[PDB]
Amino acid sequence: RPTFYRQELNKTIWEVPERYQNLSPVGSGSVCAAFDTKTGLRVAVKKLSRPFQSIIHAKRTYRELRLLKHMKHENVIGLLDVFTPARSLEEFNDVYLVTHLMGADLNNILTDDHVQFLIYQILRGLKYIHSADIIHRDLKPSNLAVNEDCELKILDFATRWYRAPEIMLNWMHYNQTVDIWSVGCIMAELLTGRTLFPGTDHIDQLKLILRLVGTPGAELLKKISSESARNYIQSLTQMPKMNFANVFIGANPLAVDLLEKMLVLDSDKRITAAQALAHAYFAQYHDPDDEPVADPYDQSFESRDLLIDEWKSLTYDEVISFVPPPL
Ligand SMILES: CC(=O)N1CCN(c2ccc(-c3nc(NCCc4ccccc4)c4ccc(N)cc4n3)cc2)CC1
Repeated sequence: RPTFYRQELNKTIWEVPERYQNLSPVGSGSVCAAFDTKTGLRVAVKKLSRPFQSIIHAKRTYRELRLLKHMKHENVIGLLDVFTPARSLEEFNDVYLVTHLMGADLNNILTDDHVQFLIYQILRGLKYIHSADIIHRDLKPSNLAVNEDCELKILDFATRWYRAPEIMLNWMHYNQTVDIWSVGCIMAELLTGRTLFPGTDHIDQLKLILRLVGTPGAELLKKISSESARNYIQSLTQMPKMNFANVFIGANPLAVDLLEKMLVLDSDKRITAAQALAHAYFAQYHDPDDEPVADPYDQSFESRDLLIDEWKSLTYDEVISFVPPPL
């Protein structure tokens, strides 16, 4: 067991191993930048807020730790460390997660060669995440961290602007390509400097999407199980799919083509992350021998209904069994 030291930061007491120095608040649970004396690198230390106050929080804490412990990929945030000051399960109340400090998010931060490299890395990270049967579900520029030489990592598994239309419309059985929709929205915004679909609410959001991609055809309508959803669709004035070359004028034609394959209303026909990596737009980065998949991820706990102290004990287990990665 390491030696801890305590301090007050903003309104919170932080108790962390002496390993971590120079704690400096970055955001509010709450995050501090720190200096990792073991590695010489800067890290982000997140202190979770009320991690076990309810069943829902307890399961969410467990879920976040399990996910972070699983991710081992250059384009996905991974867990450098996890610790608690508690010496036993009985006094276990606080959880700290340690990750690489990334420079800035993509919302803060383009040339076509920069868009190529950034979207390539997102898709590389998504191929990995999707191969574990994990769906990010909330991809957006603020969930994409980039450092100064344009290396990107996905973290944190308006919001609505990047959300797949089948999620807006409340479909229960959506697939992993909801994330590809988000990548398409992000890529469009990097190419044009403008939010693709800046809807004011959920109905406006769908109206903006349908203006670009067109109203569903009969091929899509015959797969829609909801009578109300089918009628809503067939009630709107049919819009033709717009020609993407017209909308994204002057963009690299290969980028227009990939956007056409990502921003498809029918998610059965939307391109996958693995397929997108092989698209000609990424010709100078694509390496099928260096786009790895993930180990299988046991998601069975999602279907379980447990007590607060049970989720809490399972989380404690995962803290104790954590093995730091090689330096
Ligand atoms: C609880 C409740 O009120 N519900 C009403 C809506 N509802 C619903 C909504 C969408 C779909 C749905 N959508 C797709 N895509 C959304 C299409 C779309 C079209 C216009 C505007 C927004 C989304 C699909 C795509 C492929 C596929 N194989 C099946 C698809 N299936 C299914 C059920 C069921 C739940």
